[PDB]
Order: sequence, then C-alpha cells, then structure tokens
Amino acid sequence: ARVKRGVIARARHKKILKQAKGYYGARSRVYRVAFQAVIKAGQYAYRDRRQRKRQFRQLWIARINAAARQNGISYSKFINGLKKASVEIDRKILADIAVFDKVAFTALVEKAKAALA
Amino acid sequence: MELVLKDAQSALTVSETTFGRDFNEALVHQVVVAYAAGARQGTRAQKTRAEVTGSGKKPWRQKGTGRARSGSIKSPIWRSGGVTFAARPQDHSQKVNKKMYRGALKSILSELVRQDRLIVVEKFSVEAPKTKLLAQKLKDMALEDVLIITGELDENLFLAARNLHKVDVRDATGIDPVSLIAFDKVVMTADAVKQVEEMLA
Amino acid sequence: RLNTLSPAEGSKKAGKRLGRGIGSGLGKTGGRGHKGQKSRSGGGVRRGFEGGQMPLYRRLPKFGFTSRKAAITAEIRLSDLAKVEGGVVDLNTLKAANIIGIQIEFAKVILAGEVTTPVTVRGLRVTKGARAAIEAAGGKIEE
Amino acid sequence: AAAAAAAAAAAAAAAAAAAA
Amino acid sequence: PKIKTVRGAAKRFKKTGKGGFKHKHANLRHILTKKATKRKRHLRPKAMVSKGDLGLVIACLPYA
RNA sequence: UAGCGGCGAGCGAACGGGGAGCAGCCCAGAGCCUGAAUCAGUGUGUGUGUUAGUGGAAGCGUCUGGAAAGGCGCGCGAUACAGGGUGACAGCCCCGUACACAAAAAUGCACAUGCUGUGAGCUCGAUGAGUAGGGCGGGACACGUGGUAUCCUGUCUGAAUAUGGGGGGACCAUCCUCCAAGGCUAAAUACUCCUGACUGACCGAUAGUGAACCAGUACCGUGAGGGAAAGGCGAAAAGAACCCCGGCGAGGGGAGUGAAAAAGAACCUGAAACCGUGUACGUACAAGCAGUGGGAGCACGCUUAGGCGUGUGACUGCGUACCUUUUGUAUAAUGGGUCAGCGACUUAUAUUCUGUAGCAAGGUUAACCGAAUAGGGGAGCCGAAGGGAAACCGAGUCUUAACU
Repeated sequence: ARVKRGVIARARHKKILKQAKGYYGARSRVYRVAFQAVIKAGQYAYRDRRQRKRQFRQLWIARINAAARQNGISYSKFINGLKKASVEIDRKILADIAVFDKVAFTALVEKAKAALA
Repeated sequence: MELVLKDAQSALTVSETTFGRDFNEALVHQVVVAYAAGARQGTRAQKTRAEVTGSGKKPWRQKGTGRARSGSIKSPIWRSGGVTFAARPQDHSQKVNKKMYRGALKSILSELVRQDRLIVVEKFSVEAPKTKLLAQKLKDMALEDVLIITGELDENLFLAARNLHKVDVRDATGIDPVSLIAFDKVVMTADAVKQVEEMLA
Repeated sequence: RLNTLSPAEGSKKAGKRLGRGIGSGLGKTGGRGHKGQKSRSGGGVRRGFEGGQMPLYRRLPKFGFTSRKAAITAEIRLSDLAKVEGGVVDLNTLKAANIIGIQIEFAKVILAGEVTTPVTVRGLRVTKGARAAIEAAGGKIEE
Repeated sequence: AAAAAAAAAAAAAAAAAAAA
Repeated sequence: PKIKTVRGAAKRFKKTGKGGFKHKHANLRHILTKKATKRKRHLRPKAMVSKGDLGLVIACLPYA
C-alpha cells in the first residue's frame, strides 16, 4: 500500500513561500533558507509585538517631555500632576494631544503646575 | 417484536433475546471489522533488501574519497531500493468469540426490528432461471436492496440473485453482519426464522 | 450501520507515530533518549542482563526439584463433583467432566462449595472438611 | 542522442600527515 | 515461536498467592563455622522477594 | 513443560492427547493345487479430462459535447450487471461472459477385459555372526559422559539361538511387553523454475524484478562477475501540402490538418529549482543572519465622497542562521550547493500491562472437518486454593518435639 507522500510536500511549502515574499535574494526563493528565515520572521514579530508598547512608551514619553519643557516643568514633575489631579491620568499616548492643538496639551500643563503647587 | 407476515403483519415471537436484545455499537463494531479482515488476502507483493537481486559490491574503497559512507548498493536507501519493512504475506484474521458472533447477529437482528425493515415473506423461490421473475418478486412487495436470505434450497434462486449487484446469494447457514447491514431490506421465510434461532440463539 | 459504527468514547485508541514529528514530541529518538544500548539497535538490552554485574539469581542458590508426582495429583473442588451427574463417581468418570486429563492420575477433593448431589468420592483422595460436608449432607465416604 | 557517464572514486590525496 | 524462561532462575524462584516469588538465601555453602550458627539460621528458611527485582525475574519467567 | 547446560548464554523433547490420513507383504524352503489373487508391463476398448475451438443474450429518443458510452426521457435482456476494448463513466456497441455446446488425432485419469512376466492361497519348517553386547574413540538422541541408558559406528574383540534373546534411561532382581542383525511399499505432508485460470485494502514508471521501452541489453572488468538509463502526441496520423526566411540547411514563422499544435514529433498534464523579458516601485555616503516593528514618499484598486485597501518599502527602533552534539555554540565544532522524487521505531509470533468489549465461578476453543469468515470440533489452556524442597496436607500449610 505504497503512499506517494501526497503532494503534501511542495503544498505545505507553497504556504510559506507565499507568506515569505518581498525578501531580497534567495531568502524567499529557497525552501531550506526560507524556512529558517520564516522561523526567525515569526520570532521577531512575536518579539517586537511587545516591543511595540516599549518603543511607543518611549516615543510618547519623549514628546510629552519636549512639550512640557517649552512650557513650564519637566517630565517627572508633569506626569506626577495628571496623577495628583486624579481621573484625568489620560494615558501617555493620549497625554499627547499637542500635535494638532498645543493649547489642548497646555491646559493640562498649567492645571498640573497648580496641582503640584 | 414484529417480523411481519405474508398476508398480514404479525409477530412470531420465536425469541426475545435475539429480538429483545439491547443494542450497543461496540460489540458489532468489532465483528464487522472481522468479516472485512477475514475476506482480505494477506499475501502481498514487495521483497526485502535480502531478497534484492543485488550484491554487496561496494561503491567505495573505504575513506580516501567521500562520495558516500555507504558500503552497499543493496542499501534500501538506494535507487535500487530494498524497503526496511517490506510487505509480504501477513495474517489479518482475528479470532472473535462464537458468543460475539452470535451476539452480533441478535443485536443486529433486534435492531432491524426496532427500525422495521425486516420482512418475512414466504415462497419467494423462483420456478425457472429468468430474472424478470426475481424482479417482480421484490418489486410487487415494493422491495429493493435485498439479501434474499433463506436456509432453504432453491438453485434457480441462487443463480438469478447473482445478476443485479443490489442483492447476492445469501443463506441462513451462511449468515454474517455486513451483508444484513448493507442491503437494507431483509427477506426470510417462516421456515428460515425457525432455523435462524437454532443456528444463532 | 456502516456509518454509525465507532469506538465508544475512544475505545480503540490510536497508536504512536514515533520516528516522526518534532512538535509531536515523538521525533528523533523520541522515547529512548540519546545514545547507549537504550538507543541504537542490536535487539536492545539482553534478557537476564542487568549490567556487566552478574544477575541477582546467580547470587542466590537454586533448590528446585520437580517430583512430577505432584504434577499428576490435581485439585478438584468438592462442588464440582456436582458437575457430572449420577451418584456413582470415579476417577475415569471425571475424565468426562473435563477436569481430570489422561496424564492426570491422582487427585484430591478440596473444600469449596456444597455438593448437594449425593456422591461417592471413590477413586479420589479427599480432605477433612470435604468429607465432612458430605457427612453434614448426603454422601458416602469409604475411600 | 547516446549517453555514457560513469562515476569516479579514485584519490586526490598525495599530501602527508602533520606532526606524528 | 514461543518465548522462553531462564530455566536456571526458574529454580531460584517459586510462585505464590500474589504475583510474588520465593527464594533461598546466600552464604549457605561452605565455611560454615566462621559463619555463625545464628547466621546460618536466619537464612535457612525460604522468604519472599523485596521488590525492585520483580521486573527482571518475570523477565526471566514470563511463565509464572 | 521434563531435562540438559562454562547449570552461563542457550538448547529443548518425549510419554501422552486430538486430528489429517490409513493396506500390508514377501525371501532366507520343502510341499499341496500348481498365472490362482496381486501388481508391473504390453495390449485393445469404454467412460471422463485436457491440448483446437463454436455458438452464446437484450436500446432507442433526445440534450450538452470535437466525439456520448455522460445528462435527461421513454424501454428491454439476464443461469450472462466477470472484465476489457470501442472518441468522456456502456448489462442491451464490440470482443467476451455465464450457459450451452465441440475433437482428426495425441495424451492425463479412472475403469473393460486378453496376454506377458510376478508371485499368492492352505500344510509344516525356517526366523538373518564376525553380528548384538562388551573394551577403546567419536557422533546422533533435547541430553556437552555427566548418575547416563539407548541408537549410528571407525578400532579390538566377541554371545545366545525362542526350556532362548531384546527392552522398559546407572544397575540387579521381579513383572510386563516385544523378536533385531534380509528386503519392499500407497496415502496423508513439503516445495515451485515452469504451465493455465483467477484473485489482491500489492505497485503504477526514482515504484514494481535488475528489467512495461530490442534487458541481463548497453556499458564496466583480464576474468569470475558487476550492471544501468530510456514508458505515454492525438479520437484518429490525419506525422503538417503550400508559401516564406535560411546554406536545395537546421530551425523557425505563416498556411492549413485538427475540437485543441502552449497537442508538432525533445509531442500528455507539465510544478519546482534554475534563468530571462516587461511593467510598477525602490536603490549609487552608506557597514553587519538582510528579516522584523514603527514608518515617510510613490504607483495602482479610486479608498468608485470620506482621509482605506493592494504593491513597494526610504529612514528609524530592534534583531549574532538552522540542525546536531553538549557543561556550553553566532561560533573559526558537525552537516547541509539548491530543488524534485525517494529515505529510517516495522512486521510476524508469544507474552505482560493498560483501556475497552463479550461472557462471568466459569471462560475460551487449537489444529482440523467444513455449503471453508457460518456451523461443527473443548483435544487443550487458563482461573476458581494454597503451602511445602518433596512426600503430603488443605482454608490451612511449612518450620519444629512444639499448640506459643
């Protein structure tokens, strides 16, 4: 009862290779070195999935910092002001609302300089 | 209990442990697997790497060269092949107790009854080879997919049953599961059932 | 019922497929570890073999001795003298009761159940409570 | 359209061991 | 073909009411006066196995 | 199992039991009747079988289609719906098929009976010497001389002659049972190069035999020997007239052939690796498993109202391949040029658990017979009672004088 190993070989390959497109050189072409590639690919996706919420939780902090700096206080002193204000923490992402209206941000600033004070 | 009658519909009530037998798939699902296994030629093709037509001639002269670590062209991994667990004659026949055997044909019996599809009609024997008489015999009683199972001897009946592949030659003494199960209407004489009791239970 | 046939709650449970599948947990040497006579091939580790030590049974002495007289002296039950029919019971009658074979020569009647049948333990050796179950009840004893 | 092709198995060694 | 016993073993072992086996004990054969008569005594009668042994003595007797 | 056994590994019966299948006879000698059975070989025939073969059934309409054997509609044959083939999947198209027939001859098998040779059937005799034992040495017996019979016999002897002899596992006795050293014999059973017929949860072209094809060939080796590759256009060759480029080229393009020529002979379907061409987008100051998250710009689908999707990814945050073997590998440790195909925990039996089913103080048949999976067949095997080394006893039993 000879089994010909389906077409199950270059069919389960056929997935990978189509999800493995867009890649410079043999990195996509070759099945060996597009599988040890696909591994590493996924691994990174899963890696960076959490690094999203790191690199943004740097990007945000950064820019809240610049904003407040120009106005009054430092980052440290700021954030501990949305805190000292209570439900109005406003997240860190949505602490920044200064992109299309600086004065929207600036209200929190001034309000927070008095909460600190 | 109800196996119908020729001109009526009635019970015959020759058992109630063969026709009051309660049903569990599990037993039947073993027996039926046996009838299938035990009609199955075990006598297979292939050949082993000992039974290769090759020889031990060695395609390298040890290390010194690095074409292959294999010492043989009687390898099973070769173009010639060999196959490590090559097919041959193997047994595929199971025991199955005589009380499972009967056991099946009693639950299966007493399942057709609960699914009213077992028909006792008599004198369905045919006068002459000519299957247009064995057509009308089923047809007029609005039957098809039959077994035409009786212990009784009519040879014109065995012969004529061979044409049309929705019916085959069946006998009371020859009885098995798989044949009941597939060929849904089940056709038997008053005499047939009486004998079917002693043969089975 | 060629389609309703089936294992009851996983009654015929499927076997392993060792030698395959990484992510199965059955891949490459997947249940015999790495290396050694535990792995590899050579019939596995030999029977009787327990290290390059000697067996524990080759550090115990033997003692057996088979009389083959005990081999022919069987042990039938008292209430299995109920299972031949008739009052007249002998050794060559209890062949027929499938319990005494041709190479069986002697036998003890051992206690176990009440006979109920009235019996003659002619031709058979007999125990003290077996004979006194047939002096509790109907019976005859003189062998 | 004839074909003939063999396989080769002869040594390319000629160089001798280092530090016995 | 049918599986076999280590015959040898099979006279160091004798069956029981449970799956257990009974054997004789070591240090009984010569130099018996520099072994204690008390020593000999506690080694004279048969005694059941201690387990951790059972699967290599039924692997010498697949026939109990 | 018993037993043998560097009592290691292992080897491993018989007695007995159930079956399959069953026939007994001569010579070592005188008769008595004197081919008389009986075989054998010669006949000659009768029957049956095979080696040739023959006949052998019943459908049309219509629709899609290159073509109908498909669909749809209406019928019909069946001891035949086994199979194959025929332009796609046909019981009724053909070859067959069951069934029914058919042999000039030549032979297989039974039986008919002649001859030929064989020797029987009754009486009474016979009962196999350089042998059996035995000493020596081996071998075969499950049995390695071991307590080791017995059988075979190379060596050296050497017995009796049925008021006798052999054997019953050291050996004697007793008792039981049988007569060697002369010889033949059917069947049951094993096996398969080869022949036929059929069948397969066997294969389908790197498989299957090595081998579907001019294969044990081509090749390779001094030889013995070793030992490949290479299957398929299409329904039908209708195998492409003719024209054109070119070297009265090859090859290609047209033109027709064809339902299809991306069906054109390297020809089925023709993937993948690999290698081009086009289009869109990106890219020539920027270092590193080349991807990933974020993310600008651009082309497309407009996102067809909507700030979106698809493709691409500048820049920027991350991020040292996979396998293996290890204490540990990005390792300058192993392996892998890549791709396709192939390639490695099975199978047979016994056995033990676990689960699950059946039957439950009983369970279950093996081989086999068999209308061969049914049914018949409990021989037997295992449990239900153990303890002891056994003898033996038994819900107890060893231990021991002993109940503690």
